[PDB]
Amino acid sequence: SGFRKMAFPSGKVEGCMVQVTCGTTTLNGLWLDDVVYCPRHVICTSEDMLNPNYEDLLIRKSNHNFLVQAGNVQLRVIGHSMQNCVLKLKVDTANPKTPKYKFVRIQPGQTFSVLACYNGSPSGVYQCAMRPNFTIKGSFLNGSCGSVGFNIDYDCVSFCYMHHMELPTGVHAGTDLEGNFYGPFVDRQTAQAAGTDTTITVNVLAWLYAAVINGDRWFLNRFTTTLNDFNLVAMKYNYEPLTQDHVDILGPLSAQTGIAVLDMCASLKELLQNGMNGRTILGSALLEDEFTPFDVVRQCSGVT
Amino acid sequence: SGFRKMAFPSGKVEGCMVQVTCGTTTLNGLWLDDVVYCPRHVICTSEDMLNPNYEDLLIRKSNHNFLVQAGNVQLRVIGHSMQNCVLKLKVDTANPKTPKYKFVRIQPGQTFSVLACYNGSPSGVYQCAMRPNFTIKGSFLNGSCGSVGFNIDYDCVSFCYMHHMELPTGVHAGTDLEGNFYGPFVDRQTAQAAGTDTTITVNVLAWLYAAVINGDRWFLNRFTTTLNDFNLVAMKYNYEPLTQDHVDILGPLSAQTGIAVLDMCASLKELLQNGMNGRTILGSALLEDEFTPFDVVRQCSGVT
Ligand SMILES: *CC(=O)N1CCN(S(=O)(=O)c2cc(C)ccc2C)CC1
Ligand SMILES: *CC(=O)N1CCN(S(=O)(=O)c2cc(C)ccc2C)CC1
Repeated sequence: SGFRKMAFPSGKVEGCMVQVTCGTTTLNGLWLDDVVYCPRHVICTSEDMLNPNYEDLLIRKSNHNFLVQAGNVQLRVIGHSMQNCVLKLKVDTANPKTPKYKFVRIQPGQTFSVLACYNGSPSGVYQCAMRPNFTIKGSFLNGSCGSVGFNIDYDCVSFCYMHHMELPTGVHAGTDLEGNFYGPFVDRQTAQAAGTDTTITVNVLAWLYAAVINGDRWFLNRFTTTLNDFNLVAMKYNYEPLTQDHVDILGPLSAQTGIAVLDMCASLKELLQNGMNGRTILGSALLEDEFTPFDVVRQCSGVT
Repeated sequence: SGFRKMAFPSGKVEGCMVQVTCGTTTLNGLWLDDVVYCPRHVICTSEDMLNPNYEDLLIRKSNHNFLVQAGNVQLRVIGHSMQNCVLKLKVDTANPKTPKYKFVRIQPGQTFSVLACYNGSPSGVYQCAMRPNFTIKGSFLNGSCGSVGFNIDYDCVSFCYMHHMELPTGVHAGTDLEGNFYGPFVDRQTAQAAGTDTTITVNVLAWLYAAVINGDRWFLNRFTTTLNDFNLVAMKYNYEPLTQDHVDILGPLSAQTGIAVLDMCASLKELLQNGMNGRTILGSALLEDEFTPFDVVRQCSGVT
């Protein structure tokens, strides 16, 4: 029993972290086979970041300008290219610790683990979600860029995030490993505001299932609702509209608990309308929305 | 910017996890040099657990009864001994992935990372604290026992916890790596109730410093207090009495923020007396007490 915000074991990703330096800028790269992936803003001076022309900045950079270091051993760069907002540095050595891996572009509401690194060295691991506004709520200081977000399916690491940006509101923006930003964000120091941080309804419901499974049940009530009635309440409280797809995804948690998805919706409806009244659910005083239905099943069943 | 419940990178510990089976019971062992550490209740039938005599149960066990498996390779057991509530299984092979390590018995209020494992395979990593009642609030299913808690100082893993027990209230009890339980808990299926779960005052104050550092400042007020006045309020709300040692430990966060420890105490006092009034601090609706002052400095400065 017990339910905790859990990250994937970071070992397979730790073995892929290197340091990349172009001139005076140091950040993290991801070393997979004979390619090191890193944010293209490694080629910028802070000056450049107001309105950088990356193609033009890149022309001034040669292979030998990209200093790549795995622990205390230097990698030889034999090629470099820009793909969207990332650089791919071809090195002469395949990373011997390359795990089985995929690159996946995740949907908003999907969760992943971040290995926060500085100078290619891991500092820690935490769980994130891609927010509906395509920000993530991270812990990233100067030097953390190139830190990656990932899921693990048994032995295969699916890399979904590379850290690039902090918005003036202290939320985080970045790319998939093909260098395409999540949402409308750009690697430029400009006016970029996050849109509404909407709550991931399907994740809250999953987490309410996790609570019932782990003995926290005070918020169960005698009510039910409909998708359309619940969605009137979702709208008011800036929650994602709940769809039949979301209902279908909650099926297995429904089955195991014997609580109909729409009855749990009626519990969430009452919690939205009445608050927690100073009570807690799985050690939280607000409605947690960074566990997926998959995350709840995984943790509640002890998958490895 | 941003502040997250962060675990240590788990790689160094992942390389130490094995599976231990005695008869029908499978749990996790920790493989360091040529010794595998595991809970002694691996020798029990569920029947035994009502009132086990471990010395007498152990007499029936030989080296060859302890099946130790690192991934898909079997380790040869050449000796076994009971130290308090753990077994030490001597194997003929030093773990080649043994990191630099120490065993440390932590004090209540100290934090650590747990690598949750099942059948010697890592499922995930989360941050815990040793609670003042010597429980931890974990995520542990059947098969998770032998999962360990640890801190990392640069390259040295300090193992502080091995998971042994769930109390009927769904909180967790276990041992240091010398097999001594934290608190009054025993590896017997009996009436064991946790005492008062008191809030770690010094950790809450640290986390209030983390909030100010990361821009959450609405709870700062025009008041100060004294240790004795604050402690009257701590008593009422089941918070640990704040000591000059705690004040001294908060010194560096005091220095960096320019907020006197006792002024922050007055903010915490008002939050205890008036609640959050539906507001949040670093994404929380309650007062977080599982970050140490050390944890805040570490995360806020990007140590690796
Ligand atoms: C995330 C991360 O490590 N970084 C992104 C933000 N920069 S920066 O904008 O401070 C910067 C400074 C300098 C001197 C050159 C280039 C950049 C982007 C730090 C790195
Ligand atoms: C934490 C963990 O993995 N375990 C502790 C609790 N036991 S048990 O009490 O269910 C048990 C069952 C059997 C059949 C033998 C011995 C024990 C302790 C499961 C393991």
